[PDB]
Amino acid sequence: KPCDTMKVGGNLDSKGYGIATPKGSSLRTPVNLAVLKLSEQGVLDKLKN
Amino acid sequence: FDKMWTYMRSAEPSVFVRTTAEGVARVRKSKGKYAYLLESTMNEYIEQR
Repeated sequence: KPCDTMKVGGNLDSKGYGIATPKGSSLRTPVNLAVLKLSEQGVLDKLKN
Repeated sequence: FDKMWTYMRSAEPSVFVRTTAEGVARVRKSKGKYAYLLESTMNEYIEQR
């Protein structure tokens, strides 16, 4: 609300949001695998909805 | 054609159809607000129907 705005036209580009870690972080591999697990189990679609 | 693809791939709702018949019906029911890209053979056949 107040529902007074509107998205017009197609997207100007295509890209993605990613979980970011400092270059060389110990968490990089587990968090990359977790995002793929959450993707494959449908969690990311449920959370957007 | 690249400009047309850029538009079609991002158009909402989708401008793509599951079957030729679906595209033909969308043209027939859209009062000229929907044009369908299809093979000349199918186009020529439907033109005689």
